[PDB]
Amino acid sequence: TTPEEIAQVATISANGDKEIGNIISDAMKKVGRKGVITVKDGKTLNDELEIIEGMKFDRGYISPYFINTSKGQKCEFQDAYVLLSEKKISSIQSIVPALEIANAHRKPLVIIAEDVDGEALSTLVLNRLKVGLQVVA
Amino acid sequence: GQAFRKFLPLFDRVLVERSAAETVTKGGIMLPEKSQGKVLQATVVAVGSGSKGKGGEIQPVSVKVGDKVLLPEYGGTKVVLDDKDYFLFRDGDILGKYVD
Repeated sequence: TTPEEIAQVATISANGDKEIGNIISDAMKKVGRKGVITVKDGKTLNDELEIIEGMKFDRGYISPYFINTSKGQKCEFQDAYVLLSEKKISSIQSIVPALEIANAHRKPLVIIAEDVDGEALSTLVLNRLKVGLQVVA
Repeated sequence: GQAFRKFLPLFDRVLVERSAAETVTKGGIMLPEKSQGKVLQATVVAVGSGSKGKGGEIQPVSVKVGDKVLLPEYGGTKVVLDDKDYFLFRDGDILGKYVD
């Protein structure tokens, strides 16, 4: 009934390690008791807990020219439009109208798709570098 | 027949200049240069004397110099005039003209 018992169970099960019990009780307090907790290798001397909120997936950008944050080499926007595609985007006419909605409302656009092929990629990078339209694939 | 910058086409061949390729859309999105494609709208800049369908009579070309026409996708001959690109088509190959 209490997270103190959760910490006690995780401490007893980890050969009396109180720090492991605390770092598991904190994880269960943050992501929920019936939540996803994954043990991973660490490159430091001490353990750490990383809470991933929202929708994070292990896919990078198609083109490195979409970077607008120089400090972390990241691509960051606020209040961005999202265009999702089941199939691969290759043609000019399949990506231009979404760019018209992005440009008319002056909102950033992130296009999550299977892949972005040469014509659409050329359009996106050329619009990003020439006029200043904010867009990432 | 009429000549454009000292070039008179022979028989029913006409010489046209393709229109400028579309670089930007209406809402401001610009297009890559490669994906612009071949422009199918052109302006006739030179006309020939016309092919002789029957002996003793010369049939002139339908189009005239200064007419906006719609070219076919295939059939043109490349002509380099004053370091500029022009295309020689037959009189019958032109799909139609824009009347205004």
